[PDB]
Amino acid sequence: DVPRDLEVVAATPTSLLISWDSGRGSYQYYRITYGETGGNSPVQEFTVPGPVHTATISGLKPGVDYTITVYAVTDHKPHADGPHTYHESPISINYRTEID
Amino acid sequence: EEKKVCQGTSNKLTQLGTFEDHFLSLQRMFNNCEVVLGNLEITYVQRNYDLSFLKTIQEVAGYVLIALNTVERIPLENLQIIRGNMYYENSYALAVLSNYDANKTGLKELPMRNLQEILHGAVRFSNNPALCNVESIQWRDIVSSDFLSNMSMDFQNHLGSCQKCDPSCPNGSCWGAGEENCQKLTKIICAQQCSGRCRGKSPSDCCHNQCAAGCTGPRESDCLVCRKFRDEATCKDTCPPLMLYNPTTYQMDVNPEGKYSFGATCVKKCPRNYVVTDHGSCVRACGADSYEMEEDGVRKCKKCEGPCRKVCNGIGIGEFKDSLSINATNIKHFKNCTSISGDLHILPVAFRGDSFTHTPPLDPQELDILKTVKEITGFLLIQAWPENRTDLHAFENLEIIRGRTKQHGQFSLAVVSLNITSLGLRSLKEISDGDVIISGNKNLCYANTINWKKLFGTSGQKTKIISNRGENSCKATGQVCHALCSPEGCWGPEPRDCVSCRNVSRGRECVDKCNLLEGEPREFVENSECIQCHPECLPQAMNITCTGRGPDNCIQCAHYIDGPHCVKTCPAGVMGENNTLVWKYADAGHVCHLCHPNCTYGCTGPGLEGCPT
Ligand SMILES: *[C@@H]1O[C@H](CO[C@@H]2O[C@@H](C)[C@@H](O)[C@@H](O)[C@@H]2O)[C@@H](O[C@@H]2O[C@H](CO)[C@@H](O[C@@H]3O[C@H](CO[C@H]4O[C@H](CO)[C@@H](O)[C@H](O)[C@@H]4O)[C@@H](O)[C@H](O[C@H]4O[C@H](CO)[C@@H](O)[C@H](O)[C@@H]4O)[C@@H]3O)[C@H](O)[C@H]2NC(C)=O)[C@H](O)[C@H]1NC(C)=O
Ligand SMILES: *[C@@H]1O[C@H](CO[C@@H]2O[C@@H](C)[C@@H](O)[C@@H](O)[C@@H]2O)[C@@H](O[C@@H]2O[C@H](CO)[C@@H](O[C@@H]3O[C@H](CO[C@H]4O[C@H](CO)[C@@H](O)[C@H](O)[C@@H]4O)[C@@H](O)[C@H](O[C@H]4O[C@H](CO)[C@@H](O)[C@H](O)[C@@H]4O)[C@@H]3O)[C@H](O)[C@H]2NC(C)=O)[C@H](O)[C@H]1NC(C)=O
Ligand SMILES: *[C@@H]1O[C@H](CO)[C@@H](O[C@@H]2O[C@H](CO)[C@@H](O[C@@H]3O[C@H](CO)[C@@H](O)[C@H](O)[C@@H]3O)[C@H](O)[C@H]2NC(C)=O)[C@H](O)[C@H]1NC(C)=O
Ligand SMILES: *[C@@H]1O[C@H](CO)[C@@H](O[C@@H]2O[C@H](CO)[C@@H](O)[C@H](O)[C@H]2NC(C)=O)[C@H](O)[C@H]1NC(C)=O
Ligand SMILES: *[C@@H]1O[C@H](CO)[C@@H](O)[C@H](O)[C@H]1NC(C)=O
Ligand SMILES: *[C@@H]1O[C@H](CO)[C@@H](O)[C@H](O)[C@H]1NC(C)=O
Repeated sequence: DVPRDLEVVAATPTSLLISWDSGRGSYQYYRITYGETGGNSPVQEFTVPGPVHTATISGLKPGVDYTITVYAVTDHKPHADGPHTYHESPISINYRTEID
Repeated sequence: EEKKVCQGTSNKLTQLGTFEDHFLSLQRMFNNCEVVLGNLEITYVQRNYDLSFLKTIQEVAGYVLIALNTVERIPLENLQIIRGNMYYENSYALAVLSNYDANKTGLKELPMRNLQEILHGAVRFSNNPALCNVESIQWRDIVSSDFLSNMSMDFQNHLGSCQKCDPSCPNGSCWGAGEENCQKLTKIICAQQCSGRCRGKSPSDCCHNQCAAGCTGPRESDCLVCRKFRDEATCKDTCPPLMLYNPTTYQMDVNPEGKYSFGATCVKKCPRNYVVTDHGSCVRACGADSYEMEEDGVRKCKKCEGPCRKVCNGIGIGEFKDSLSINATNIKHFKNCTSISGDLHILPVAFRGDSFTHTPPLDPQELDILKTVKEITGFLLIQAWPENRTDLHAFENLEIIRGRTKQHGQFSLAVVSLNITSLGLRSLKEISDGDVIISGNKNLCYANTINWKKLFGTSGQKTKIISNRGENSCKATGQVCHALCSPEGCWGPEPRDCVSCRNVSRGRECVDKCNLLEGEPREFVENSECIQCHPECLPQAMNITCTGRGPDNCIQCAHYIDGPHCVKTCPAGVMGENNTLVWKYADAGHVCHLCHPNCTYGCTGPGLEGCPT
């Protein structure tokens, strides 16, 4: 049910502290993807637990334009043999890393 | 030793109920399990939940996924091997991800002090801020070299409240605090001489090829874990064959000591509720390209004839409720469907598209999806067809129309106002109920030749075939039935388009003769059908090549003779009676003869002579 306010809250030439609001919604987890807006090489990804709304993206290249996407993910069933509920609600921002 | 088994799970990152339900079902599945046939997935386990039941696990056939857990400890203390018969995210046999909370606490200890082997796949470690000791681990001893390139290892904390490894650990590699948690090495520390594993650096200290993880001695009965199969107290490359070669009859007989493979175990009988496969394995359920059949009281997997039977809904019933036609959106759902439960409508609105329902035009290439349809329960109504297609091509495999439901409550087959030249319905064998309307097909030429009373199930079923191409102009422009067709009519001009042939047939085609004496692939005749001879039958001049199917029905062999069979090569390495291999050699007359009994690996000629030595 739509996450919002994806934002870089703190940064160094090679790291970003990203933050978002889950809102009136509950997700099992978040899929974070990042890559140079360019970008030739594919996006890097990691998963953040549903209850956490903050993330550290490390090992970035300074002076590069990055696209950061957060997919809030619904992935449940009421039982092992139950109907699967699977949905992804994405939010994204563009951020340029600072010179060293 | 025989171990306690369990299925494992395939929920990946899916949550089942609340955190409690999810735990309860995790516990129900893995409680007292020693060998996991599937995957070990430990997800969403909250702080303070007890995972002590995991200590019993010692083998995982598929992959191990440990994600989104909040527990400080996952006591997989006795897990020896992950076979990686299945991967997580296309490459990982082990994936430990995001096991933390808002405070940056979570999984601290994963004391896998007995994990010595990962047969297939790589290892991914991502975003576990609380994890200790695992960064010291030398995965080169654990993982197969082919996968070291595919590893994904990310480790980080603060100091993360971690205890250092014991001084006794090699290169400081450990799984946790204490000397019992040191990494035991059995690959990287081996002598150059060693084939696989070892219980020390010395040449004496070397494991049998059939061992996995490690060993206690150098025999295939002294392995910690079996690299492939465990037959009672020994590791074997395969199970005793189900069939054996009888040198006397040259026939494959049922092996009295034959064993089915259940996981990485050799069994005389499959366990209750398990199905026998085409390769000797015990399986919970048959594959996608196969159906199950309780032949001789034993449930078995048989590769299904063509595409596997998929009964799915018609226009207006299931997903297709409120849909006026097979269209750009819905056509996807008809994928490998063989039977239609209800009606099929192909109307102009499909090809033109519809604004009101947000349906774009149908791409005529998409109609090829319907080639799997062999049965229509209801009726078939075609009011539109791509003008450039001369045939009802998509319906070439349609065998039966049932007419349970009918168009305007009358027709089971309605083919109206199309550019078609022929009804390409070569498989149409029965119209169980309903009437047949074929009108306004300006170029349609063959409908009138068919004996519809043959196809019709009941009398009372009638045809309304009018306003098509002039029956005289059809004749006039040669648009008639092939001379090989029986008077029973045709679906088009081709000899494959006949209802029945006047003589013989090869496949779907009516032919003037079978390749008995002259043809490219030589043939025999069965029920007025040209059946090929086995490729091992040597073609004959002025005489028949074969008397039936198989290499036991050749007049003369093309390559080698093994008693009654024609073979491309002599039997070599096939298992015979009393656990002794059958090896044959070929003589000057191309005849297969048994090798000297001392030729345990095979021979080139008779006696010890054609045997090195
Ligand atoms: C996790 O697994 C533990 C191991 O259990 C085995 O594995 C699971 C997956 C099942 O297949 C189970 O059947 C296996 O035994 C499990 O512990 C076990 O719990 C069961 C009951 O759930 C115990 O059996 C039953 O209790 C008694 C047994 O008597 C003695 O048990 C132990 C000694 O071993 C001591 O506590 C005492 O000396 C007891 O005197 C039987 O009376 C009972 O029989 C039947 O009772 C009535 C009869 O009408 C009916 O309800 C059923 O027909 C019962 O079958 C059971 O046999 C079993 O002893 C115990 N295992 C061991 C080795 O102790 C544990 O409970 C699991 N965890 C959870 C949360 O369930
Ligand atoms: C199964 O059935 C096939 C079809 O059966 C024929 O057609 C039906 C309607 C009946 O009339 C039936 O009695 C027929 O046999 C059958 O194929 C047929 O086999 C014969 C004999 O091999 C073929 O005849 C020979 O070929 C030509 C024929 O000239 C034309 O015939 C028709 C005309 O519409 C067309 O096929 C072509 O335009 C041909 O050009 C002759 O040149 C030939 O010469 C003989 O001449 C004299 C005899 O007077 C002698 O010197 C020799 O006997 C010569 O052989 C033959 O008459 C016939 O063409 C062929 N039809 C087709 C369409 O294939 C097939 O043999 C049967 N198979 C089995 C397994 O039984
Ligand atoms: C083309 O095929 C699609 C099916 O993939 C048809 O779409 C379906 O159309 C019906 C209406 O024609 C939709 O049903 C409506 O649903 C609401 C509730 O969601 C209900 O209150 C209405 O009374 C009505 O039943 C249906 O949702 C819709 N969507 C899908 C994806 O199935 C489409 O109509 C077809 N068009 C033609 C011209 O054949
Ligand atoms: C539909 O088609 C076939 C059965 O006719 C199945 O999938 C095929 O086989 C394997 C999967 O085991 C893959 O190569 C492809 O998915 C399919 N190949 C081809 C050539 O079609 C399966 O039952 C169905 N697959 C899909 C995607 O609908
Ligand atoms: C329609 O009719 C005939 C059928 O023989 C043929 O010209 C072609 O298949 C079609 N032509 C066009 C222009 O669609
Ligand atoms: C028939 O359909 C279209 C007509 O536009 C086109 O692709 C081609 O002319 C034909 N052949 C095939 C294979 O579709």
